[PDB]
Amino acid sequence: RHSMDPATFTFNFNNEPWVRGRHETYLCYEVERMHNDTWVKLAQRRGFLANQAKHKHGFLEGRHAALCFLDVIPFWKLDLDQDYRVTCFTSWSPCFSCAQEMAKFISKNKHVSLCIKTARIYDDKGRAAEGLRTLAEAGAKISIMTYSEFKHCWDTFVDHQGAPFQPWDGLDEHSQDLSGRLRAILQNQE
DNA sequence: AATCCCAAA
Ligand SMILES: [Zn+2]
Repeated sequence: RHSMDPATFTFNFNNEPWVRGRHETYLCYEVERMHNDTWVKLAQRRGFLANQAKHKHGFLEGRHAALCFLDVIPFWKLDLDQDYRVTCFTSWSPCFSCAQEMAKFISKNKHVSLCIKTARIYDDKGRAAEGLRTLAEAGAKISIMTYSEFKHCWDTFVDHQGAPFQPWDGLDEHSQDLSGRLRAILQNQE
């Protein structure tokens, strides 16, 4: 569908750090090109997707959202001569294995600056922290989604039918708590 | 300390 279901958005992008029940991953993405020394939004290079769930017919092994995203980039046929900025708004941050695959991609495509903005930090059974450091080392800009970024995704990716963004309880405090943990992860303190 | 986990009951 063209726009995300609002209940799906609200459920999946809730940023209570230790909340239960989020066993899917959603990813919104947008692309900019550097032109006349400023980033310009590519209107048709944006969208959203979810993970291919384990046991889904036609993909019984599943496919994480980040991988599904890297899968669409070649079809953009990005000019190998231009600089691009690709921003992903992820409900869960990348697992170790998908962090490594994203790090390989930006190592191989130096004309792409990747920004990952995540609602929640995915622990990956203690393995994600080193994955995120490795992704940052490769040049990705990783941050915790804030109020204005949730609102941006509501306004521009969600099928809101005119309804304004309604922040959930604790959004800012959750964002700030996650930002401290992300900094600790990226500084190798966690 | 552990919480939490692109599910599994
Ligand atoms: Zn993954």
